[PDB]
Amino acid sequence: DMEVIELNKCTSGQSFEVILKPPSFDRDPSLEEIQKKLEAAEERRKYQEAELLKHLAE
Amino acid sequence: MYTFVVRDENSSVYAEVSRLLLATGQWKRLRKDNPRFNLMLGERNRLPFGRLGHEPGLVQLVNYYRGADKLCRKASLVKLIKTSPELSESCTWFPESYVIYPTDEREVFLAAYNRRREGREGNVWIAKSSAGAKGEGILISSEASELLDFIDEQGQVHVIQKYLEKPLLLEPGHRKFDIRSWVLVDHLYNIYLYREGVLRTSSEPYNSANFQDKTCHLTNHCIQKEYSKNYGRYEEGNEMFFEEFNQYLMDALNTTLENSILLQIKHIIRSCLMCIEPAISTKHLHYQSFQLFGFDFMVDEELKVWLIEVNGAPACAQKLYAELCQGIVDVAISSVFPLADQPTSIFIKLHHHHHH
Amino acid sequence: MRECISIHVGQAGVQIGNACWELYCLEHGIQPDGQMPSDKTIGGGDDSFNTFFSETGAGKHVPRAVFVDLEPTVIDEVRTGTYRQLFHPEQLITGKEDAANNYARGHYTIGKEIIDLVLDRIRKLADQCTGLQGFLVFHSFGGGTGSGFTSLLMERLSVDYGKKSKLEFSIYPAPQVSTAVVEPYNSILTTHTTLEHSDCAFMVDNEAIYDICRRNLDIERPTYTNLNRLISQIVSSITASLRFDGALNVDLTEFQTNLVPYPRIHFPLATYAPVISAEKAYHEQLSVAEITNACFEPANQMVKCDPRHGKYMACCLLYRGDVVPKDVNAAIATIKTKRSIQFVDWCPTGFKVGINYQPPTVVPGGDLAKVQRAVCMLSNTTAIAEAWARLDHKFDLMYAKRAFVHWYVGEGMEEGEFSEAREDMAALEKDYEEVGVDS
Amino acid sequence: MREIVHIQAGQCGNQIGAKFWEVISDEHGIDPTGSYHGDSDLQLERINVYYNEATGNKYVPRAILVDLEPGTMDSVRSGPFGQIFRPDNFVFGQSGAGNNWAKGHYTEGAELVDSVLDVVRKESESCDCLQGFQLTHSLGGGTGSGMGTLLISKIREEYPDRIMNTFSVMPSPKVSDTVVEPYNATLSVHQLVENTDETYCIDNEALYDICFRTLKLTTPTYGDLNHLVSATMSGVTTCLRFPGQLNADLRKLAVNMVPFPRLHFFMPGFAPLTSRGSQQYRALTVPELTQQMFDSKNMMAACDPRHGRYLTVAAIFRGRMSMKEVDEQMLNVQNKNSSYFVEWIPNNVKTAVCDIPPRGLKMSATFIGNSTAIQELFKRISEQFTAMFRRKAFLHWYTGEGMDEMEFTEAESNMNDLVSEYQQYQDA
Ligand SMILES: Nc1nc2c(ncn2[C@@H]2O[C@H](COP(=O)(O)OP(=O)(O)OP(=O)(O)O)[C@@H](O)[C@H]2O)c(=O)[nH]1
Ligand SMILES: Nc1ncnc2c1ncn2[C@@H]1O[C@H](COP(=O)(O)OP(=O)(O)CP(=O)(O)O)[C@@H](O)[C@H]1O
Ligand SMILES: Nc1nc2c(ncn2[C@@H]2O[C@H](COP(=O)(O)OP(=O)(O)O)[C@@H](O)[C@H]2O)c(=O)[nH]1
Ligand SMILES: COc1ccc2c(c1)NC(=O)CN2c1nc(Cl)nc2ncccc12
Ligand SMILES: [Ca+2]
Ligand SMILES: [Ca+2]
Ligand SMILES: [Ca+2]
Ligand SMILES: [Cl-]
Ligand SMILES: [Mg+2]
Ligand SMILES: [Mg+2]
Ligand SMILES: [Mg+2]
Ligand SMILES: [Mg+2]
Repeated sequence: DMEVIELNKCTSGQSFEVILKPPSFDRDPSLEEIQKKLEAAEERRKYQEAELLKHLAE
Repeated sequence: MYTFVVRDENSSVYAEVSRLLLATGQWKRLRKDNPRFNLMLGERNRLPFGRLGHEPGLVQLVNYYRGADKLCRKASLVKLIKTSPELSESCTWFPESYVIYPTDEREVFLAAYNRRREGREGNVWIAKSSAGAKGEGILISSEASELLDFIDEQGQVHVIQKYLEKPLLLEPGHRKFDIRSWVLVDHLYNIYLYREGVLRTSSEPYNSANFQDKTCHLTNHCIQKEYSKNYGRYEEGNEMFFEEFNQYLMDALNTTLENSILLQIKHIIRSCLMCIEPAISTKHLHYQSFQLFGFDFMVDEELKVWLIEVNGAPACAQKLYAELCQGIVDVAISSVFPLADQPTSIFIKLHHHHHH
Repeated sequence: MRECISIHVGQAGVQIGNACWELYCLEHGIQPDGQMPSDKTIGGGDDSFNTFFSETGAGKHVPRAVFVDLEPTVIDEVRTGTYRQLFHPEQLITGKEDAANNYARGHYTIGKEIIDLVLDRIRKLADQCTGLQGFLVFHSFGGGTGSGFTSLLMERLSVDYGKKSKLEFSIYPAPQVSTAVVEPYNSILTTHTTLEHSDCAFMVDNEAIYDICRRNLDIERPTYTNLNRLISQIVSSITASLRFDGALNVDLTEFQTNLVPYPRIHFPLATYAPVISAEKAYHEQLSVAEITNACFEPANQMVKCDPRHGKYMACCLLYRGDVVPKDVNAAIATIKTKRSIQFVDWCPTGFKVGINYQPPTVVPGGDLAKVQRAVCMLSNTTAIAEAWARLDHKFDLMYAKRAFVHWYVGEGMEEGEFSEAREDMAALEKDYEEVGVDS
Repeated sequence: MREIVHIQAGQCGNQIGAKFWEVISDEHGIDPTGSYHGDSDLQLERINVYYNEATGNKYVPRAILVDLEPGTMDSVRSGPFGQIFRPDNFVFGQSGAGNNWAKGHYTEGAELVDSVLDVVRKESESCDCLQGFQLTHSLGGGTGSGMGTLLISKIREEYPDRIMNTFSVMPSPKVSDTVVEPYNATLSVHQLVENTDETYCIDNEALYDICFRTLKLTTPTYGDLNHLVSATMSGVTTCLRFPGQLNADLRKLAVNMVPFPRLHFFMPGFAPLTSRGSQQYRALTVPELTQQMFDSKNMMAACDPRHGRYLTVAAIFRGRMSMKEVDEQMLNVQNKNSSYFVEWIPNNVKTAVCDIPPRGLKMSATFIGNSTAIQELFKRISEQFTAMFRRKAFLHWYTGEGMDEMEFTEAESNMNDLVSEYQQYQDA
């Protein structure tokens, strides 16, 4: 039992669907939120770098 | 040096395989979670089959067949037998069974039960969960009104199955038994039946009507040692081995074990494992599986064998550990990982190729 | 006709892109200079191949392609190689120092300084499109650029082109050819951050391709050239429907419709057959039945996993060469009796089939023999979650000791992102468990 | 990421540094006048990593030669490849440092350090993309130890986002100039733990033991020791210098080798072990290379790797050989000795191959291990230190230059913390 469905042909090929059984039963963040995350990370870098340069000054 | 890891501390069989492997001096045990093993002797639950066979430079082998639980849970065993054309609804060696929940078969179970209500001939069944196995959660009853209420009084899924009203009874005793056969399936899907089986004997005479004598009706080892006053009378540990059971069959019934029982057992084993081979085989796979099974059989008055259960993680009987575990190493482990440098095999190979 | 822009990020993405465009050119009869004699509409057109190639007044056929790497050496080989003329310099974008195998360095540190340039070069190609349909993004999971920059790029593409479809070709890390120990970290970080931005993603495990190249091409030690030519054959199979006439998978939206009913579960398994060595003197050509049956062997999959122990949500068969429906249906019937093909209960058990009569083109002098018929199966099976379980377990091992974590924190990333990313993967593994398994 | 700026400081620093430039100049086809007379194009594809290109297509080492005494640097000018170096990069005082860390770091060295930094800046400004720095020095003297670590501190201040790499020669009573070496070493180790990304621990104890026990040299000279150093240095910089499937740089090396920032001290190894003017007629097989390179007898740090666990490993095979056979052998080592590789860093051994072998060998292997057994090196120095420090012996040489006992106590403590830290990951 194999029903052949929506057969489409053309010069370069053909396509179709074969069914063996039917179905057995029945936030993307803004430009601003991205900038306020890259910038936040850059601040954490600058902080870490300033702390190093404070230590080297001592 | 080959390497292995041990992830089931409670396995008596693989405890002994571990010892035997170390004692060769060509197998080192690694820590549980070191991924650089040749052999995994694995946990019973959530064995991480998806992590096997992705370590370059290591052939990896495991002592379980992924998907073998379709055979080894009672509910799924019944689904497998009913729906597979290799083992039809008319399959002659499995007791008539129905799966039942607190998908479901209650109304098809009653439809065959009403053939027996219009029947003068036998309505005793049994009800069981796939793993409530402490000796408990087993009801025998002449009618469904006690069963279906009992199944809902316990939490999990259950199977209702025909009770073999007329079993074969060993004399002296007028008593019940089941047969345990140990089957090793290797990485090439060779089916190896161990030559020694064992009868788990009841030690109490059989039957009343008020069944409740989990001792004469249920032949589990734990149930005999606790509830049976006659534990150890006729054979020690309530365990009759094949030399004695053969001899009894020759003396009492004029047949052999081979002819009367083992042909049917070999047939059943082979039919079960060849059914599931395409779903579990590791023939062209990136890791390899072997597994030891315990098939449990009943014999009736007619010397007809019936399959009760398949155990995916069996224990051995105490006398036989040495021999079986050495055979697992030779056939299942050293076949893949050969050691350096008159044999008669302890297994019988199940193959049979009839033309039609 | 609706155009598709290809984006190649990092070493893996760029080298696989090279392989694909080399192949595409050979398939469409486009020479290295960009001339296509068989194209008789000089200076433009809306043919199916114009999905992937724009045209110039002088008859040059130019890929709708952007190459992005944070160091110049790999894209410099494109700038100086056999297909140097093919691409416009503005398509080939390079930085000076790479991400050092560090996701955080590719995403936050070095990513921030080049992201606005890349989007501007992407916008230049989008302005030449009458009906931009979306993007094909090629990258590694394991590289710092492949992982870090890609996830940033994908976030922005959703902002600037919210109605367009985005497909990935993603190389999943394999220790046998990887140069980095932190690839599990990188892989999970980029999967977490990319997951909502990708409509459909084809994972290729370098382990699978490496071993296919070993067993079937008789190559002792496969190079990236070997791996990439095989991958491009597969990528070409998947994209054929967009660059050729037909009625199956004609548009990026259809990949999602046909392969992805549950949006987060958007990782179809590719399986491809036959792979046959060009040095093999006597080859018995394989039939429709034999190659279709080959689509159900794990040894031919792009990820080693076991489809018998999961469930299918969709299956597409893409044939190239001498194939007619009758043979396919007879093959499928035979295959369903012998094999364990369990679908989920809420989908039809069935196959969408696409046939293109041109047999696969092989690169002259390559490792793959010509064959009269080949097939690529795309099946969305829960068995691909095995790869996630392998990757997550490796991540758990390292992250439990915080090993290498300081390298990421030091680029401005916070430790919580590890556990947040790992939690999403625990949810992903559970989604696959729900769909694919019973009690 | 292409240019590396090399610095060599003190007697030991400049003797091994000179030998390094000799050896890689010959490997890259470059002669004592700086003219390329080689045959392979691989010898120049990444020549810019170590060399500047000048007029007439001369190649000039990106190398700064530093000392507080002129002696050893005048010996470098006189030496075979002495004319290759840029004359403006010789930066030297007159006083010397008297094997005194305090003089190198606080008094004599401060006076000279700014002029060294001018030359560093001059070299850094010319760099299209500076990877960072490599320093050769001993930790047991005064200049390489004291001034070399002062320099490292200053360079980090001015180039905080560049990689700092050292080849640091550790003192040993078997090859000992003075009794204060454990003081100079302990003071230097503190510095290296804070201010380097990766340090090659080259242990004079190990180099001696190799010369005595293995190479059969009854009386090892500094030249015999430095033959082992120069071979190891060539080896470990292979993937920085030569094109292959792994085009490495100092950051990628750091990211992949260092799981915790303080544990960045590597144990180098080399195979086959040769003495100068060798009779290497038998080329090693890939199994032999692999077995030897992991052997403790081939380690340049006097530690038993079986007393710890490998966090990470890098391996460089050189010569024409089977990459399949290399992969197999490398996999065999890990699978056969798996307890010694921490399970919590999966796939922690990575391997590269380069077709060009070093001079005098058909095949060689170089080992770079980050093992927890390196704590043995640090315990040894710490025990030597404490034996003197508990009686404040020889401290007046340091208090005379303005140092306080407290600074010694802190250095002892930090080095013992380092040891405890290695021990923490040996048990886990
Ligand atoms: N199949 C294939 N995999 C590759 C190729 N190049 C790299 N890889 C894999 O990609 C991973 C490393 O990431 P790359 O893409 O090289 O890194 P990148 O994106 O350039 O990032 P950085 O160099 O870290 O800035 C490893 O698992 C490699 O095996 C390739 O050409 N083909
Ligand atoms: N259909 C049936 N008819 C008659 N007796 C039966 C029966 N099924 C089981 N029994 C009896 O019950 C016992 C087995 O019960 P069950 O199959 O639940 O085993 P179990 O899971 O409790 C322990 P094991 O897994 O080691 O066998 C047998 O010993 C047999 O005597
Ligand atoms: N391996 C090696 N060690 C050396 C060499 N020269 C000196 N040493 C060691 O370096 C330490 C003395 O430091 P040195 O470099 O002479 O002092 P500096 O000139 O003040 O830096 C001692 O531990 C010596 O054993 C050398 O050429 N090779
Ligand atoms: C996990 O272990 C490593 C160890 C080392 C590295 C890497 C992973 N991955 C790299 O890009 C840089 N790198 C290497 N870097 C250099 Cl400079 N030499 C090497 N030699 C031989 C081998 C790896 C080498
Ligand atoms: Ca046209
Ligand atoms: Ca979207
Ligand atoms: Ca002065
Ligand atoms: Cl849009
Ligand atoms: Mg049971
Ligand atoms: Mg039983
Ligand atoms: Mg890169
Ligand atoms: Mg000296």
